[PDB]
Amino acid sequence: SNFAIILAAGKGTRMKSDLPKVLHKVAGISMLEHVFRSVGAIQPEKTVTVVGHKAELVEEVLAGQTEFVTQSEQLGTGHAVMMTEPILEGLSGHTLVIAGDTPLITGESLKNLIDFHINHKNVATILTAETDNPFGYGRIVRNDNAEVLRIVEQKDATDFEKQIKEINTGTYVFDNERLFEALKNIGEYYITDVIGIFRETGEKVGAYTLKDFDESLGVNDRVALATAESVMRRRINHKHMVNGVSFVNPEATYIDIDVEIASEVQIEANVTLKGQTKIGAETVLTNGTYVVDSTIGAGAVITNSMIEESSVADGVIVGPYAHIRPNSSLGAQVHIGNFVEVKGSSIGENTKAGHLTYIGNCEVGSNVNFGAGTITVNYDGKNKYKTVIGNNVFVGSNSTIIAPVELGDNSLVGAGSTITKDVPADAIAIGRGRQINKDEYATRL
Amino acid sequence: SNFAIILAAGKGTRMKSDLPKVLHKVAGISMLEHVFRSVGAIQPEKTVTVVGHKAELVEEVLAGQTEFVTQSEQLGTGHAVMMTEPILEGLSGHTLVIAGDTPLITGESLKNLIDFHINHKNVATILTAETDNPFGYGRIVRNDNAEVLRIVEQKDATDFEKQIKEINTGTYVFDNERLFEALKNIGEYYITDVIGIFRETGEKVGAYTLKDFDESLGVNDRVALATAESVMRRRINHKHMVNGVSFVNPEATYIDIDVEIASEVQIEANVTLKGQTKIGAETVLTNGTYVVDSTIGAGAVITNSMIEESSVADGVIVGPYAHIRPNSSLGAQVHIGNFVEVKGSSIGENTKAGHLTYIGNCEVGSNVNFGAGTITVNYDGKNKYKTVIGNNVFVGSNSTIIAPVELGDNSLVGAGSTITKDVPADAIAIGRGRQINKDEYATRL
Amino acid sequence: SNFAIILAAGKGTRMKSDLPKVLHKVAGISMLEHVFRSVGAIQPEKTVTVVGHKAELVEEVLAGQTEFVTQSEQLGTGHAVMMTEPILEGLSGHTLVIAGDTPLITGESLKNLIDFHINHKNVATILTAETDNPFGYGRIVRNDNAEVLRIVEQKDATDFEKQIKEINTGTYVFDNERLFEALKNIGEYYITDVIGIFRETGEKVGAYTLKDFDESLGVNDRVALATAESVMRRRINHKHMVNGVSFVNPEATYIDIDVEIASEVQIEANVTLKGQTKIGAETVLTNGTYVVDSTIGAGAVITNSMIEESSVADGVIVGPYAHIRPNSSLGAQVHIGNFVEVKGSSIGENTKAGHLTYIGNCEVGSNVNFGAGTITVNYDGKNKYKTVIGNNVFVGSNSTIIAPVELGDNSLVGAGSTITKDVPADAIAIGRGRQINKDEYATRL
Repeated sequence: SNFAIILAAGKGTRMKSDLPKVLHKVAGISMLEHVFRSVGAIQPEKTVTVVGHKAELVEEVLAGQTEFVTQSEQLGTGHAVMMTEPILEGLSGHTLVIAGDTPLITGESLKNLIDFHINHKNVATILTAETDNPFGYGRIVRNDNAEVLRIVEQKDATDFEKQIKEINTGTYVFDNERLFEALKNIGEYYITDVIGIFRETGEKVGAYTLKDFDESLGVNDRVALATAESVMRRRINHKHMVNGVSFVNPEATYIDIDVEIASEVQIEANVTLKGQTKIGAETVLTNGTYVVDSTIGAGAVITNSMIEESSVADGVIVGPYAHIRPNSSLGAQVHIGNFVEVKGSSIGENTKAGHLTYIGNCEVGSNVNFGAGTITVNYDGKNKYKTVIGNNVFVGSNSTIIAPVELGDNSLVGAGSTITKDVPADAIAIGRGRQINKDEYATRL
Repeated sequence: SNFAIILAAGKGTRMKSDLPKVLHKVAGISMLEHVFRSVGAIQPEKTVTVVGHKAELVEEVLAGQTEFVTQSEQLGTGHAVMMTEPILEGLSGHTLVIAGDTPLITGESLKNLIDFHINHKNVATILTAETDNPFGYGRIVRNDNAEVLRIVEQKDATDFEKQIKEINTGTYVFDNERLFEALKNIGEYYITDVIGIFRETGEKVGAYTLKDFDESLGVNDRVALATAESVMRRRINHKHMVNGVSFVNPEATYIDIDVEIASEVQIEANVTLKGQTKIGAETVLTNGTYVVDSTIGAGAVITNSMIEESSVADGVIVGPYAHIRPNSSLGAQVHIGNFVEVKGSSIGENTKAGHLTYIGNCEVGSNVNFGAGTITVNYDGKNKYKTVIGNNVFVGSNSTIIAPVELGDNSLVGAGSTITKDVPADAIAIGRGRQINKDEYATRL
Repeated sequence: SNFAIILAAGKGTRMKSDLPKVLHKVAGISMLEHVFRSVGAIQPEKTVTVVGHKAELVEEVLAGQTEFVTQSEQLGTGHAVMMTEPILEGLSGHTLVIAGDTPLITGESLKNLIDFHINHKNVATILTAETDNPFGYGRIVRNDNAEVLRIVEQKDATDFEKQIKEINTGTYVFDNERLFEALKNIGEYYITDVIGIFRETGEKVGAYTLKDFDESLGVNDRVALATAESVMRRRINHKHMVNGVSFVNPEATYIDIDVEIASEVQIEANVTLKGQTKIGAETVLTNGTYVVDSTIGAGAVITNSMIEESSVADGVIVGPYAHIRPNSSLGAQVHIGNFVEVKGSSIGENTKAGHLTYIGNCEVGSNVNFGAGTITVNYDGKNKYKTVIGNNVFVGSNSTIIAPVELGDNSLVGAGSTITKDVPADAIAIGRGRQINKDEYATRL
């Protein structure tokens, strides 16, 4: 039986933020979420998460996927662990104590932490790591037989102890029953003082050493937040590359934790993919493309464009400098060119809009052609209207389509026309001015 | 006499691609091409390239610059080298065996490989390298006199041999005659088994050690492809910096292998230069500028813009957010502003188009001024027409020029005009509507 | 008493530039300026800067903040220091000799250099550093008692001396009086030969060792210029992160030396902030945003946009792909959308311009709405006019406003209208064409 307690009560003053430290994001989700995900690797029978500062905000994040307990005042990690008492004391198993500000720790590492605690029948196993610059961290003191004696911080550290490279990551696995009993024995309570109690009784204490020290990073400020962003960024992009995705520069490409990318997808440097984004097979993404919560089919080419909460079928060609705003759909083989904005509209297959065009709140059929400079109007300073555009409609360049209006199938709008009324199918609509040339007049200008 | 065999038959399954592994690109050209380029450094009397998977595709790449031989089924490097038999066996010299998936290997290194093979009168010289993590590679076993005894992989590797840091790069130089005779002696044939034959006869075998281990990289997946991209990117940008080109961030600037850049050229981070692109002296390129197969004169400023298959004279100012599409020319001192697209058109010197304008299929003279919002129409849903614009023509803002039409020299198009007929020189053309004010009417809106 | 001499006479041939080497920029200001800034940390009673090549250009940079002396021909560092004679010889103190091509050297390091020179009563203290690749640099020879004997370059370096890791950074602190007297004793004069004179007299010579070797970088070419850019970039971004600014990628974000950023400001990768730029609290900046000499209030969101010499109040939402040109102001909560350009205009609070719009030379009130495709005209091929737009004016989509004109409060411009005359308050202005439908006509197209 395995149990788990997630520490997430500290405020994080070095962050210079009012947001709970653990809620700061890394590659899409909060640090707390990354921690919770690694936890499930040991399939915890019960999971308790200690909260404190702005408990409301935090509870919204992991609501329903773990139990909670509130900590009034910051009375240390010991008091924090004591809040888990009403729910855990009286259960046989291994209770892992992990902080929520260590996003890089992986599930496999926690499995390894649990397997070690069992294999060595320890009463308390400490996840440690080695570094050639141990300044600040508590050091793991052992003996000639490699047995873990005690953790000593830089307040009780003698010169001989000040050289120990093996440090404490602040992540442990304790024997449930013994843990809460030893907490009653111990100006703040430290979870580390629990090891002192076990020592007096000569109870078995071990230490699992993390292979990658950097995986133990504890985020206390934004400098470390960026480092977490760095490790996580590399991790994610590595996986994608193994999955058959080419990266011009995986070190400078920004893909969120939950983004899905098919094989053969080619991604240039400086591409941003955020939220619930999916990329179909063979799709090409160029430098500057920014996608938020969108689905992109296969064989599509997104050249330096921004796509938010929209769907993009296969064969779609977009950009450069195009903007696909929320609630839009681009049918197969649709072409959206430079300086074109599509907002809250559905675009049928093969429709072309290659230049300086605004399509807002429109239902557009297939094989439609938007001439450069076409503007659709839906707002009047109060109300929002809709326009229906049929299949095979040719919309003249520099035209203005004023909603509500419907352009029937195979309709044609003359260039420079201002359309206020419906255009029946197969009809042509013109509404501009006639050209008048005046000789020798450009001489007076 | 020096000979050369280029191995390029493997499929590369870890790539998760149907494209031949060696054809994957790095900084503009295929890995195979980078390899071929290093080869010519030893001026090979004859060059044979072993192919296999999709031989057609590969042959198009190096057609006419090297001989070829096809390998039916993947029967190992030994069989691959045996395909070179009909063309090489019976020649006196040094035959270099290099794989096409090692893009970073330089010509100077191969020269050094050939010079070592000669200076030491070896029958087989192995290009090796040292690493502190030799897991996977075959290890070079020597003796107390430093003589190369044999290569041992991780299948015959004893614990004492499992610690050797000197590994085999998979690149060799063999004595031509002996090579093909020893191949007849040896479930797949390995080019490494050839060294076993030489050992039995006590024939001289040496090893040239690469100074930079990373130069030996063998691309088997996209992770390594990106690493090659990384090394090659740095290499190219280093050269440019030595040639007098400033880089804000050479680690995050993407310049293809054959791009030419003059001195004093200033390049901000995140600039992309692809294909046959040339940059004149003192030209400034800002973050986001993307250039494909284009020539740019001196003293030009390209601010966050995209230029494809076009020519840009000196003093040209472009951007930000401008798009110069295929088959365009921008005369000297031409100014193209934000959200302006130029497609298949010639633009005379000093012509200005600073805002939200589309110029497609036009021949434009010098000193022309395109008012913001000017649209040129050439397409009607079937045909593409052309428009001629003379010198000193002032094109009114928000005007629509409908091809085929000609605006004579010093002509003027009134703002908001829709032009369908030619405008004679020195004439003015207007074709809009008159303004009508209605008092107290905006009260009912 | 502390004195200072700044060496800035070399041309820098490996730069392949006509600009004085020291004037090349790093994170906004010249290398020379970074040097001068570190100098003031020791509060120099008198500061002399040695110049030579294009002395005019250099003097403009540090004019009034330091004294100058010109060097006719390049006769070495010794001659350069001798130019300081007329102003310094005859003063009691410590004269620091620093070159202007070492931008990374910090003020704290120079303070430490001065404090060491005093604490050890040296006649000449040498700022040295250790590296495992000392090729090229002069090596600090000491003895069994750690006393500094002499500096030996790679021309007099014996094999035993060729292994010394401690090198000379080219930065020193000499006893003023002795310095200029020893210069008269010594085909070019070297400041290093001064140590030889002190040795003959057995005068005390020490060496302060820089903790960070990379801080000693001397820029001789653009490769090193980029490295300086790299260190300086990291330094600046580190400070900001400590000040509470989040960075997705501090390694790929470009912020000039004097930029000011408030806490809680969120900055995505690839953001550029240049010159005298200020960022208010909580403001969000996305990938591609480029800001030059501008002020941005709090809570603003700048999505992939370019803002030059302008002011942006709080709550302003900009982008993507927007261009705020010189001399503009955006009142609170102003919204500027994609492909919109604002030039030399003031925009009142809550005014919206969300699409393909050009606003040049306009004074615009609050609560104004610019419909997509709105164009303002101010140029006629000679003169520049101005337009006044009141509060609550609704400007129709695809309209053309021709200056000089005034749109009174609560005015309305019909979509597609070409406005040439003032529109009184509460009035509506229309000037387009009527729609005419022709049945079965789109059949012949």
